[PDB]
Amino acid sequence: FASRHGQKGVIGLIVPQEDMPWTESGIVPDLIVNPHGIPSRMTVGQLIEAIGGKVASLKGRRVDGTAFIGEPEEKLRKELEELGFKHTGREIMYDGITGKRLEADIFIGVIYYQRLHHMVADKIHARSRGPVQVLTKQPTEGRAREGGLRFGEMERDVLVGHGAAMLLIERLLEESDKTEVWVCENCGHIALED
Amino acid sequence: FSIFDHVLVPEHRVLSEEEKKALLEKYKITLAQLPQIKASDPAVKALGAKPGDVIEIKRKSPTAGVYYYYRVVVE
Amino acid sequence: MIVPVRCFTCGKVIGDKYYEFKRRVEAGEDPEKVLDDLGLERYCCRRMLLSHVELIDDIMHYRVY
Amino acid sequence: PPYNADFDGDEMNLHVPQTEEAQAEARILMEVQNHIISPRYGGPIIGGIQDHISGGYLLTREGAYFTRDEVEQMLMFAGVDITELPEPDKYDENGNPLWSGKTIFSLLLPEDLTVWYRNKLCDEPERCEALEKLIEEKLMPDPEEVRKLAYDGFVYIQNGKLLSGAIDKKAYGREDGIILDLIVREYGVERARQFLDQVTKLTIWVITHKGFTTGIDDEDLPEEARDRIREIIREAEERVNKLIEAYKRGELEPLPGKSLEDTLESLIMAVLAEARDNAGAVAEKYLGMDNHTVIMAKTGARGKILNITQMAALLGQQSIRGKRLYRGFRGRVLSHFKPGDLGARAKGFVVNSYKSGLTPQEYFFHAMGGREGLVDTAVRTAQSGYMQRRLINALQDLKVEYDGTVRSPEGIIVQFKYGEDGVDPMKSWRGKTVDVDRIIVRTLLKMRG
Amino acid sequence: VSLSTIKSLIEKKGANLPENVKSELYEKLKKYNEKYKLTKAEIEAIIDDVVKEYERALVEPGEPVGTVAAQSIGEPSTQMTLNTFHYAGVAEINVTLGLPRIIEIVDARKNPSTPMMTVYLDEEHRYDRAKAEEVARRIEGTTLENLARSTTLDLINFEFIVEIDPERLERSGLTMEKVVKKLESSFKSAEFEVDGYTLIVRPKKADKISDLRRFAEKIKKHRLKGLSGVGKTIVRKEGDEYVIYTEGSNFKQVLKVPGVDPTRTRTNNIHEIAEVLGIEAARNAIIDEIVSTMQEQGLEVDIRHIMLVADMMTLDGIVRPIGRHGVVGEKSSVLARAAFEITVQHLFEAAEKGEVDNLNGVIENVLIGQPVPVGTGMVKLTMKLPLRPQ
Amino acid sequence: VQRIRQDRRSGKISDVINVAYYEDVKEVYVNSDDGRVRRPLIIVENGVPKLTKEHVQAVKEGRLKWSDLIKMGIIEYLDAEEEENAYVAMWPWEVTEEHTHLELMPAAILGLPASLVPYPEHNAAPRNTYGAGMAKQSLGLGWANFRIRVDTRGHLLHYPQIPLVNSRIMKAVGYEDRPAGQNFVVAVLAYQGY
Amino acid sequence: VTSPLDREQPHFEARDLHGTHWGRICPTETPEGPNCGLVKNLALMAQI
Amino acid sequence: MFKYTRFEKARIIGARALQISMGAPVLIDVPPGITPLEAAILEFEKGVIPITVIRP
Amino acid sequence: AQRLKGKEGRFRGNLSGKRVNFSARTVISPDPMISINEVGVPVEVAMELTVPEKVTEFNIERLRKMVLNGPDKYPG
Amino acid sequence: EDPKDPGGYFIINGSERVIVSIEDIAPNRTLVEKDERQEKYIAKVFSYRHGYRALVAVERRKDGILYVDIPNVPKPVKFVYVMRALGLERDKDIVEA
Ligand SMILES: [Mg+2]
Ligand SMILES: [Zn+2]
Repeated sequence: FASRHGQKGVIGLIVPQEDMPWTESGIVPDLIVNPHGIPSRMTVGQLIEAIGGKVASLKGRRVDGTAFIGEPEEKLRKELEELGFKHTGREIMYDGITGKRLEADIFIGVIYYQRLHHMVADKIHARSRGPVQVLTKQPTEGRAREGGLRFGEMERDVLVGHGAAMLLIERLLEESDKTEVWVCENCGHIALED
Repeated sequence: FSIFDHVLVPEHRVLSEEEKKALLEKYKITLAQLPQIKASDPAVKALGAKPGDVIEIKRKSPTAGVYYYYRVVVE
Repeated sequence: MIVPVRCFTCGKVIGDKYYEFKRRVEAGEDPEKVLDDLGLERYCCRRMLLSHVELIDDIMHYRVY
Repeated sequence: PPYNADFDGDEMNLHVPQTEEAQAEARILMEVQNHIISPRYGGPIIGGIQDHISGGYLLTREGAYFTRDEVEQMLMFAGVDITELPEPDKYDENGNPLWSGKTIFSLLLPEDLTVWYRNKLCDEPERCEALEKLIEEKLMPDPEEVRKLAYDGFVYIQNGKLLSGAIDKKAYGREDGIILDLIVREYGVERARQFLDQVTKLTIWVITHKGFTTGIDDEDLPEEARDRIREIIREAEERVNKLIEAYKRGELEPLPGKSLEDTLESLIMAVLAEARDNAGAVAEKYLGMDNHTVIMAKTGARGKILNITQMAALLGQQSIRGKRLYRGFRGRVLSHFKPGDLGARAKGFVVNSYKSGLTPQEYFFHAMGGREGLVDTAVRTAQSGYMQRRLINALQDLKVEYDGTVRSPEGIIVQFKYGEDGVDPMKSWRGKTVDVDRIIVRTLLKMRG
Repeated sequence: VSLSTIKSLIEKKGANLPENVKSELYEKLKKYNEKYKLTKAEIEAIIDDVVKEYERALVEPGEPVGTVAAQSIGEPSTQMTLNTFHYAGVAEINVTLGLPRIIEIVDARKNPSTPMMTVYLDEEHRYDRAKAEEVARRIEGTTLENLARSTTLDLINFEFIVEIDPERLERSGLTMEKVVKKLESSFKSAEFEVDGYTLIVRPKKADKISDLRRFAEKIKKHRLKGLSGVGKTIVRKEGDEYVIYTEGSNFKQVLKVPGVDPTRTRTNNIHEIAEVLGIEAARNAIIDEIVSTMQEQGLEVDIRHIMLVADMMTLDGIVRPIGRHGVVGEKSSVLARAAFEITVQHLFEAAEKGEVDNLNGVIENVLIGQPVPVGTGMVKLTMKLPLRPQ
Repeated sequence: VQRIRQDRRSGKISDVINVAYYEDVKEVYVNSDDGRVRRPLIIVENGVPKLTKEHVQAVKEGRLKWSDLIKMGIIEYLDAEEEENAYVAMWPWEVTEEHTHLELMPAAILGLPASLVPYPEHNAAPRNTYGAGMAKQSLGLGWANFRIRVDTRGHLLHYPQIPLVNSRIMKAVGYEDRPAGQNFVVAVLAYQGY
Repeated sequence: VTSPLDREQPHFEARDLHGTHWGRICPTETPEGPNCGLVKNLALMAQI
Repeated sequence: MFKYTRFEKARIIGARALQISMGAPVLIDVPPGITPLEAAILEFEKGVIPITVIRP
Repeated sequence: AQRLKGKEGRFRGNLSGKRVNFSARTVISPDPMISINEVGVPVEVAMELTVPEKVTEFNIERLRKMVLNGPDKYPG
Repeated sequence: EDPKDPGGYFIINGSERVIVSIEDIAPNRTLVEKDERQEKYIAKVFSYRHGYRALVAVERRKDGILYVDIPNVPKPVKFVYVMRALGLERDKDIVEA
């Protein structure tokens, strides 16, 4: 999921309704975001939109948010104050499990979120044996044709750095392109079996 | 002025034959396995060295106070 | 496509109130008073009626049998 | 932190070894708990991040107290196998027991642990000096005196009891987790794993059930701060204009910088940077530690003071490649300014903040600023990759032999003793061969106790 | 106990400890013994614990230190800013920083992008600012056109018209007749008409139309009073000692300039240090330069990896690059070199020379699918057959 | 150049001709070729914008069109060459004597997807770039022909919603008839560390 | 709008935001990877 | 023994696990349902090891 | 000549690295309730990826039961 | 068809192909650039006629002599040489031009 202000993320956990907190005015959040994502991302526009969404929903009219001529923030805060809510946009909620109110009042509003098309049902991929190519006889490439994942050179250097020689052999040679060849002991040319 | 007084230049010393054999036997090496130092190197010229000898270098490492490094002289 | 049956957050049935709200607000009534009259009080419900767009009418033309 | 991964759409690969030798190598060499200490600098890498540090601060801050039910619930949630609660610390009204956060945290520590240091939250050096004098006088001062002279800013642990301090990034953080490093060096990887698995859950419970949020009013400065910031900006602009006029009259003194214009630009940039720093100083001064964003920034959980001063006071000066914005029309970046203008605003200085909104010209200047960072990362990745490939191919197959020497494949002796010392950097004490002071203090406290 | 007893106990038990460990242990033991009373048993236990820790901290045989060092140098490389400040500011000279500086150091370019030297002053002229600019002027290099405030290559009369400012002579301590005699000594058959703030040059070949501007510019280009290849000279006091910094670099010649302290004089040109001081000094120069860059950018990298890199780079008495023309080019294995770069040419060259690959590296064993000779690949095991289940 | 400007504004010649002069080198440039990128601007004469209130009223009533304003000498297109001689005033109240043009709408300097972000001047530039790029990946009723179209891949969002806080541009460009997201009730707090 | 230059090279000067783009090229909409600064979109008030 | 490096311990455990899988008897009683590898780790931890390591 | 050389050539990208069997890839989601040395694996991946186990005396019962479970129940 | 569909794209073999606009240098215009490696001051023009492009450059080297680069000409020719080759042989004519 992603918002219009650049905040992106994946669903981390799905929570039953009775375990969700609820504000003192009877609102149960649809979605919870982490407070650590706001600073170092510096997207005050998201907070302004959060205030504006609840102001618009309470007032029954949509809110202009044009680039430079939109409704100023102070007007939105004053209007929110006039409707019976705190100007800061914060509210008092009670914890879902314990059932007693949290020590701090919490920020809550309405924000526009979009579902992206990078969905896990189209990204999961597994390969146990599968088919192989022709020239190299290595596993194919691509999810559609039951391909295998790529174990590049960097992974080889990582495995060397750990010092796991037999693990390197197992990941590289044992499970792909095993071969047996006869060779004469004076030329070294590949001996031709009959 | 000599280059041995610079802070970046560690001490150098020409090893004699007995400790040459002792060092060559300690690490199970021959003369070809040691690091090489050119004949025209200013340190070699200052020491008056000769290709064939090995120079003992006393390093000043931050991790260890004294560390000995050996180099063989080539042209 | 069409108006949802229940509010996504709390679950109050608001499916039948969209057309009345649209007609009343189009007539000239203040939308806030109309929403208050319909019974919707928490803003989670009001959002669903306010931000809804009717798209079933302009996709009904293309039929597939 | 090891994988450098974030849960914003990242994907990871999983490999299943098939042979018994491969399984044994994976189990013995590459277990996660074996790589807590980084081999790059000899410090911890697998440590707490974000909510762990913030919840630690919330739990062990001064004035934090917890009831019976909260204590039992959080102890069970963490997984600690306690059986009887300790004696209550303070009795509140209505005769209900209360436990300080320090006791709950100390329940998670080993029995024999003693360490003291200064964390990032220190702001009054006098208190730390007094505490250090008390500790240094005799190495085991009476606990009651230390509780009397407690101060968030001097973490002090005595035989597993947290006597004074607040959990910070220096406790079990990603970079300088002193407590985690000490545990993993003195007890073992299993003990460090258990300690981490307990503290993470406990801090998560604290931050979840105490409440932690940030909002639009986290940057609401009072009127006095805004007036001061406006005064600073106006003074800086006046100084820049005076410098420009002096340059125009030709009275400007050429700096050791070769070109007079370059001297002018350097002076202007120095003035603007100082102005932004002063504005940041006053903005930080007027925001206390009750603000959640300030808590997150100070403890090192997330962000830094620059983000606060840019969201609260002003963005500052935008530049590309270390120079003010100059590309555009002849003698002007945008057509909305007169040609030949060198003023602060006309070349990129943004006097607004993210909270107060940016005028369109400031918006364009900021976009021009950010494009440079984007392309910088895009090119830096490839350059670093090529360099790493060359280095890896150069130094791939050097190894430590059984006699301590490092030898090339043909047999040349690269080093007669690895690292000049023979000590693995991973096992070193933050780059030191051995921490003598810590060993002396530990032994002295152990036997004399 | 007595300090001599402490020394005897340190020497008797800590036999295998490094020198720095012994010295630091002695100092800390003295301090903690004077601060707090210590018994003999306590000191013995402390030394035993130190010995145990040192033994436990030793490297494990078979560790692949080279790959670890390469990754430790390369992983932070994705973090420094390829675009540095590019602004010297005041009392500084701009120098390439971040990734480009590290790349230049590693590739061992014959000449760096911003050659900057460091000239520590001798006992005299160090505490005296005036003597500091005396030394600077002894090494500061300025050209004829640098002195002048304005210059007009007059083609109407086919002579030189130049307006010299007093500022350059004020800073450099020079005089008009000094420049005059320098021009007389440097060039002949030129007028060199001496004036207050003007010089007129009108050689015979400049009388015609086709041979004036080039010769006039060439004469105007000449540098005087300066050591070759040295630009501006910033002087700043660090601690209680003034130091000099120069644009450009000539390390061979500066060391003979009076007033310079040759002991602490350093430069950022590693090849220059190698030619003047030797390969062993170039090793320390490389280590110090990389450490300075890493510390400046705020990334912490252990010294041992840089030690390994520097030791490998100076294995043959020459500071070779790590690229295809350097350390990699010296690998005996043909397949290892072929895998890196320029495969076909290396293969054909090996075929011509009839070289032999002994397969003693990681890459070849990986290609053939045999155990690599690092880590678990070097362990050899035996066992007694008549196993008793018990 | 004054003569050519007067002829262009009167309507004697086409509006694709652009003239710019360079005083330093004494050169006059006339451009009538293909592929120049231009923007419209309101012509300011003697410190008075040529677009008056009754013109706006006529445009609103439908009696007047954009092409009529172009042909009336009220609005002229400027390319990168002619803009070298201009001194544009950003806002209507900032028009002074030396100004020669007035900006029409500063919020239109942004591209089509970048206009989706409400209050875009309150965000850091990289976050705005990420949001603009991600606005092209969200699901929604993109086109009404999805039932009978034949594309390799396609997504449909069951209950799209108009954003509560929206810029006035996307109502004009038609985005609000094909929305691509929903309005969530968002709370900002840490929950179980998930 | 796309540029014909090769993406592999840095092209530090080409990828930057010129001052003449005001009103002709969107300052924000641009790809993330190697195409950053070489692929651009017309502003709303543009007229070829 | 004197001291077992990480690589030597890994090698010994791998060899013992392979031998146990191929049919060698286990010299220590083990819980039911354990994999051969974890049986090897239990055997090593008990201290009964039949494989010695050769040093240069 | 071009077959051997290059990133996609024979020498590098074909022997140095290659596609591998017994591997999977999917997105990552946080979970603080497991130990730091554990990974949550989808049940679907477990049914596909396999580990060959030799039947010995101490694991005959478990392996027999899991064979009885077949390839459609999880512990199979 | 969707009435909101804007058009402006082609259909080729049942797939919708769109032509992205290329950003090229302005044709038949002189642009002067700096070449400090060879200390040559170069002006370039991309002349267009019937789809054919012609990179014609006149440059001044350190010697102060003007040379002209022409397509299919292996090496630069002296400026007044090619100027004479276009008629206009009298030196006063070049001086005036
Ligand atoms: Mg990510
Ligand atoms: Zn509701």
